[PDB]
Amino acid sequence: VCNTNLDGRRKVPYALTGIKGCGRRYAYLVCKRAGIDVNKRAGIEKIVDILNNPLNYKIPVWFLNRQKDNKDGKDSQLIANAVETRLREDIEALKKMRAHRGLRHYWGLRVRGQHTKTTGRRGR
Amino acid sequence: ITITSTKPVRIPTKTLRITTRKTPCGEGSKTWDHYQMRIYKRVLSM
Amino acid sequence: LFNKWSYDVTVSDISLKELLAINSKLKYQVFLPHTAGRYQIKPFRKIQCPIVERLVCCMMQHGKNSGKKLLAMRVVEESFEIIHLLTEKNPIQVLVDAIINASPREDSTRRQAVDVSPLRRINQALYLMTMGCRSAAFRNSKTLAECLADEIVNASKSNTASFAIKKKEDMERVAKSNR
Amino acid sequence: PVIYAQVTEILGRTGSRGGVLQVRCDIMGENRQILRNVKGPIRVGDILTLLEAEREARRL
Amino acid sequence: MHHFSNIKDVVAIDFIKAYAGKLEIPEWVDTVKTGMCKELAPLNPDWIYIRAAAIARKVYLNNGIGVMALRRAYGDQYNKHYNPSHRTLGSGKVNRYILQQLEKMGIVAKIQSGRSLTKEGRKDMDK
Amino acid sequence: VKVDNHIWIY
Amino acid sequence: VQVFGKKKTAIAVCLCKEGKGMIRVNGVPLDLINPPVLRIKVFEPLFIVGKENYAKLDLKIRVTGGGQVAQAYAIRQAIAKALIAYNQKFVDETTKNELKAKFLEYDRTLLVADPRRCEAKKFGGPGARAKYQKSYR
RNA sequence: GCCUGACAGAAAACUUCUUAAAGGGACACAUUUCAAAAGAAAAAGGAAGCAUUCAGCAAUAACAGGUCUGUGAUGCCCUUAGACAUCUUGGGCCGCACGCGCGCUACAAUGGAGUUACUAGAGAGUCCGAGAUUGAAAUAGUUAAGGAAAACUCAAAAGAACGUACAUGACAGGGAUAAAUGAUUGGAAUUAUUUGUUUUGAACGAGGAAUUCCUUGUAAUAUCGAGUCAUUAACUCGAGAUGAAUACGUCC
Repeated sequence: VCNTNLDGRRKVPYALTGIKGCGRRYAYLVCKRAGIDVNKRAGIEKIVDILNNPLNYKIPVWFLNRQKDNKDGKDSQLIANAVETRLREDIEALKKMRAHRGLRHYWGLRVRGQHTKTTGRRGR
Repeated sequence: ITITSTKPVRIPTKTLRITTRKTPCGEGSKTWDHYQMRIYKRVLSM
Repeated sequence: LFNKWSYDVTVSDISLKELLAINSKLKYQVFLPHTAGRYQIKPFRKIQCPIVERLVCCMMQHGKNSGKKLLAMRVVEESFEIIHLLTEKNPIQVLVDAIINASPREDSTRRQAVDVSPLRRINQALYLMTMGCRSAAFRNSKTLAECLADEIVNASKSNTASFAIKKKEDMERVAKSNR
Repeated sequence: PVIYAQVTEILGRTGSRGGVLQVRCDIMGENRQILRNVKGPIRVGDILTLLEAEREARRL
Repeated sequence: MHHFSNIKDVVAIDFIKAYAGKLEIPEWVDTVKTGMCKELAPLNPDWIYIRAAAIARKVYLNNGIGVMALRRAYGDQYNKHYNPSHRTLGSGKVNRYILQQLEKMGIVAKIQSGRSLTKEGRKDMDK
Repeated sequence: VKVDNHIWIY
Repeated sequence: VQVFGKKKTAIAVCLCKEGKGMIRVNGVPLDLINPPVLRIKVFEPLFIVGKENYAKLDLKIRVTGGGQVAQAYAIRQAIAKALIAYNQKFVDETTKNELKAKFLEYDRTLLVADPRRCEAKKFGGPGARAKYQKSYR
């Protein structure tokens, strides 16, 4: 299911959480739209497309991972193993322009500007 | 006729509570003097 | 106790008969283990508390459950039905004999072996069988009700599998060398 | 094989801090006075249980 | 003993369940949680009909009530961070949808001081 | 015996 | 005859009058109390002296403070006090005396309020007695 | 007037509960025992018997304790027009190789998550506190009577009840870290003020030596109001909600 392996013991809404793009609230929606009973155990082709093509499957744009995408396109298209690659190109984009948020990511510091004097005590 | 003073329908009193640190600086133990003063209200109707 | 169990029970040894409030007066047969009395304002006022009332309040420890009587009594109220199922006798009777058998008889002081006052025999008896149920229901599928139920019936007659009995003979054996 | 005892009087508290009572029990079986060291709340009226009445815990 | 004069002589939860086709389903019945403190949507698909009966009962007991007096009633605690939990108003659109839908059914009304029951609305639940 | 919402003992 | 039961803050104001043995608290029957674990507790006066005494009595009790358990302890107070007052104003005092003896023999709090009340938080600590931790080093 | 005694709109009196003035009410008197006495202890009554409980003021004398960074209180020294006076723009006190203190949240089934009825006390309100109407997924944006307030606003959650749900599983306990996008307050939000939606799903399996607070509505548990405030509490000052155990003892 979407190039991922899931546990077949838990319920379907709570077994789809293993997908790197589908979590807790998103999983419960796709189980309602697909017309599959929530209380049924996980242990199929109708799910792997609504995850990747949700705009035409009665989904709202505020229920999307990637809103206002760059490089054209306005859909999420993040409920896949695309989560890591999409995240990386954002991080490297800031470094190219040498923006301050990118600079801290390069040093591996606290990006969102917090008190790092005391907390964050990973000895290095 | 309504009368209010710092010292008839007896409206409940509204105590004015203000608490401050005793010290003028930060040194010393933390001691607070609980300052207060009530307001009494009476209503006369004829 | 809940319009289900009677109070026609006795005490085996007289050492706790005068110190346990079971059916001596009319104030001890109470409809609920919820009494809001002042049992800790004068010495030996806790003896006037009902026995099950004292047992209920000992299930209210470990911080996150402090000051929750309703949650505590529900555990006890649904446990005395289990004790009756596993013993076909009075659950109050099972508790009474469990206290006597699990009560320590000699401790040590910093060591010198010393005996235990009858009230401390009762106080330590309750503190022992609740600890076993509290620890054995932690990170477990089994509920606290059966966890409390099995400990009392096990510690009732002679079983050494209960936490209360192990500790009762743990101190006596240590005091057996501390004579 | 446990012999009970009845407290008659309290002789005070000992054991460094106050946690140990020296009481003067008697055994109702044969009226034999015994002095024992007791831990916990005790009054004169209450009784006691001892697994050994052979040791006279006078504590020198 | 036990005598019946109004709906205060039955338990609230069982009456609400017993009180659950005018209430048409909106477009946000599935992609909406009943508040802002909550992190999961309602489980049962009939959650509106349980909520619709409950909102009617609140108007019954409290004559002069408003939407914002229902948002606080159906609220929860904010326990999403390390900060101690504090109360927070429930979602408004889900709550006011039933009231507007109840307005067309003739059960509730729009008085100068909020919402109140009607003649047929009081009679319908009593039966 | 009793069946509440907390336990099912039978 | 009007009586009252008291607790920490919860107040149970009653109204004792002739009736058909019907008890309603804030418009709901006493059998439908919110914390059902305390359903028996509020009914203790009814079985203490029997339901024939309350057979012809009506009670209208209003609760206007406290918590779920403070109110429950006030309900039992106003119930027992109402029977005492009714048996005093109209029935002979000998009959009331035997009823009060049984009530006070079981639970004194049934007929008198608990004097205990919450204390006041003081500076330098989170509660009435507890204080803030001390850091010597 | 409506409905199967409840509810809605105008009215006429009463003060037990509500409020607040005055007085009353316990002084350990009354008994028993113990100490010629000051006094000590039990039980009953009493709303209340440890000085009834908790608090404010709180002497003689002293520190070479903190504040001249609170003042138009000030001595003496120093700078005094290229200034250490004053004002404007931007940066910082938020910077991390680490150590220490006060705290918040968790390590769950006495639990989390989903629905329902609930129950307070004490504060605050002049453009300020903001009811009611609506569009919405929430944060919030448009129009808005009442209130200088026992009048109007200002409202509970811990807990409980409802289900063939979750079942010992770092799981649905835990919510750090971040990636997206939407507004609020502000002349200005970048080194995110605050915050919504989706995703990311880490340490933490009850904690070593040491050490802090606590004896009755006390500890503890969770919450609410206010201080600060254009916006921001994990802090402080207070209030109610539930209500443990252990002692009526000794100088270790």
